Amino acid sequence: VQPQDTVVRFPNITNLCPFSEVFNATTFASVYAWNRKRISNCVADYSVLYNSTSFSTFQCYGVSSTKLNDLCFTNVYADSFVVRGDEVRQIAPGQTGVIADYNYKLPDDFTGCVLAWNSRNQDASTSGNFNYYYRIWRSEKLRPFERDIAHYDYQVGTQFKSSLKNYGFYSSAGDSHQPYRVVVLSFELLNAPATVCGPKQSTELIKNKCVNFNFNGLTGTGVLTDSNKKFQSFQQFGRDVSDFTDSVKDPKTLEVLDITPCSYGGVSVI
Amino acid sequence: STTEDEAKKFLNDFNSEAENLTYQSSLASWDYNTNISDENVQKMDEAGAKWSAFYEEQSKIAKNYPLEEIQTDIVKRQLQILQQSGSPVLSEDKSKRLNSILNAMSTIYSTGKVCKPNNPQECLLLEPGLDNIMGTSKDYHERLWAWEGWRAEVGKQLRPLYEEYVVLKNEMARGYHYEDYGDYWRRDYETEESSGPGYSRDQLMKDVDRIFTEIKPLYEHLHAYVRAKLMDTYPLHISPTGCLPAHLLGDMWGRFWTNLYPLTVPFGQKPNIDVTDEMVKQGWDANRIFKEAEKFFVSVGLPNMTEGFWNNSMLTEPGDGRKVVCHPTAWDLGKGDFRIKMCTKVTMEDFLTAHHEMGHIQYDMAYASQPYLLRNGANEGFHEAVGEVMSLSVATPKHLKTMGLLSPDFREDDETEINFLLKQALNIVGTLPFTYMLEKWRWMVFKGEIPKEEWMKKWWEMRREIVGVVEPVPHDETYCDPASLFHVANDYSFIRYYTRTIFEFQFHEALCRIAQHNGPLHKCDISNSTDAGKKLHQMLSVGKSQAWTKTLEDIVGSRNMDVGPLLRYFEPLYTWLQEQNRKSYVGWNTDWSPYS
Ligand SMILES: *[C@@H]1O[C@H](CO)[C@@H](O[C@@H]2O[C@H](CO)[C@@H](O)[C@H](O)[C@H]2NC(C)=O)[C@H](O)[C@H]1NC(C)=O
Repeated sequence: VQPQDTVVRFPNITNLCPFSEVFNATTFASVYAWNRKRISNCVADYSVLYNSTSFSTFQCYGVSSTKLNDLCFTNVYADSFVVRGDEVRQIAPGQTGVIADYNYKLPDDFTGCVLAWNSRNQDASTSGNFNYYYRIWRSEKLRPFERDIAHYDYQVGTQFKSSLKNYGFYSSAGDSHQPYRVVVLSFELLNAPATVCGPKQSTELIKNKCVNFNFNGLTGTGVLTDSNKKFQSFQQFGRDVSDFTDSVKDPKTLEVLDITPCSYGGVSVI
Repeated sequence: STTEDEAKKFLNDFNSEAENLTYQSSLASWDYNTNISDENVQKMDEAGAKWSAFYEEQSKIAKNYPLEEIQTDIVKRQLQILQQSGSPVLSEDKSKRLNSILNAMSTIYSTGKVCKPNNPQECLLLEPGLDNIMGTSKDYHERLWAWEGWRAEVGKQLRPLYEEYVVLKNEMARGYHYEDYGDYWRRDYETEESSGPGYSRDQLMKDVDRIFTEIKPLYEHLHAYVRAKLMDTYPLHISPTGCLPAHLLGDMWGRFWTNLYPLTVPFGQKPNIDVTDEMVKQGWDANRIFKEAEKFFVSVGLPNMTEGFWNNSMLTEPGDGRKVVCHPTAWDLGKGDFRIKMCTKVTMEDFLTAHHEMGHIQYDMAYASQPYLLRNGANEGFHEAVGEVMSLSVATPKHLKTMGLLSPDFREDDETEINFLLKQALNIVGTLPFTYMLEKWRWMVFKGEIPKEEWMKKWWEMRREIVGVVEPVPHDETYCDPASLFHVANDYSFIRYYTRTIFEFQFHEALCRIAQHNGPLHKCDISNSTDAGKKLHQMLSVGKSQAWTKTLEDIVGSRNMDVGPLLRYFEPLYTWLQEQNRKSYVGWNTDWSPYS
């Protein structure tokens, strides 16, 4: 039974997400004091980004870059900082090194992508821009999303040096030593009503028919029927005894719809 | 915390501040060498004083971590580099005196002049008054005047200082736990292989003597051929079965016999391979020279030059009114900044110099990943050897034929090969005995085999035996003929050129075997060979992180210095020399002298 129609539903959100205030900020923080901005209750238009060829790195794990505009998340976290050109590589799950041990970290199940671009023309001076710092050593590697903002001193041999060190960004340095602005987006999975979604428009509901449904990112094929199940305010999807999604809550009309297979029993074609 | 743990923390902090101070010192040096001014020299000195003070302070602390407790070779090699130097042992009076002795020896060499017998007011400085005479003059007595005058005014003045220099230098080396100053110089080739006994400085001496014994036949035949040509040039002054006078070697000291090519040319009718006129005709400039060098390096798979290299380098002499140092130099400032400061002109010599200097930037763009301390050629020779191999690959007539610089109608017959090989021998084979003998004399002086009462006697006996060269006039212990050379008067090692030639020809043979080149070894180009480029990049990437013996085994298949590739390169020249030396005499007598 081929789906005869497509049903796409999104919550009634009109505000555009403030991505411009992060990617175009006048000042960026250092790695040891990376700035996190919470994004919620807005429509995420990712065409402002991918279309720009400015980004040198755009690697999303757990989600597809081309399917970002079609997904919905509870919250999106925007983290921004400045590192070296040869060090942008350490911004990835499972990676170890100076960034990923004492001043930043991404978990093994990280969902989201980092965006990095060359900022020499803004953060590199002829005499050297020494307003960006990095932390060579901390006692223990850092939990993944921990921030170390303390100014403490560490011991090398018999000399007491400072944990934080100047990056030294020059305009005559190689791309491996040039400054890079890194912005990442952390996607929180659906445990509450979706607040960040794409710019797509909600479609009309079609019941009792085999159609392709897309409820806040949940894509599948089935027949939508009225459901007697009562969902909690924080519940969006229902699962049967076999851990299969059999009921979904409509984000626009706040009603519960049962999901059934389009065919029952074995079907043979002659 | 293990000693290794503390060593890693110390080395990390060291690389952080070291990259910071070095880049700034390199920036100051670049500004001064590109803009000559008292203000710039002031900045350079301040940057260098800061770097030297920091390096000394860090070297003193690095001795807190014994190399034994260290397990990782990388950390152990960094700690060895820091602990070897960075802390003088001479007393304050002795340190000041040494500095004064060194500065005086440099001043005398720079201001040294030889004034004519008839006209005391007419005088000639080494550059280029005296050097032109040795390089071009063919008047036996004029070259004798220049040679003896340079010795009398320079050696005699440096004689009392050089004696004191040896006493102070040996003392500093002993404070570094070495036998003498020569032993301290040989520490570069010392390695600690984990699979068994490695390389020692005494092994370096054994290898250089054995390699000289192996080069002696080819050098003996080249010496005989040059002696016959000089008998044609200077009659009534050369003995058919004797040594060659020192002042007739085309140079103040006869380090290179290149200037004797006009007299010793095998076939004068056949010309050279100069393409300067073709370079000028096609409107070539420095930009095209360096772009063609980049095309050559990118063909074997080496990375392209960085945009900062093209935007920050001095590839031409500035015309705005800025005085510059015109000597070619490839720069590695740090932080990925690679530049070349060179007075590029439209000539074949500048083309090959551009390839050689770009060969330096290509070895530096590989070891860059290595820590700062290990960012250096495996040994003093490996680096220069890499540049020379590049120059050899690009100078082949076939390669110039591809570029359009050489006409396709040119034919490579045997006579042209003999001329090119003889010129290469005059610049390469004619230098090995001189370098080996000079370094052996310096080693024996530092150790104590030759007392000052016998410095000139042994120097002239060793020169007659090893180099086959006799002094035109008798010299007493008031002379310091070795000190008349820049390297000896300015405290520089000299065996690096010997090892550079050996390693260069070993690399050439290895990469030519990889490039599947069939034919003479001197007609080999590694262009468009990704396998040869891959093994070369593997050789350049390690830097000083591993023993140079292993690197050599990885690239050429052998871990021992070998002159076999060098002899195979000059095999046609050796055959032609043996053909020309049937009626002549091969060898020399150490009894004949021009003044007896
Ligand atoms: C590298 O050397 C430079 C030398 O100028 C250092 O730059 C200064 O850093 C201090 C650190 O607080 C600043 O207060 C100064 O204003 C900087 N100088 C200038 C001219 O801006 C730099 O700290 C050094 N970096 C490292 C790694 O030690």
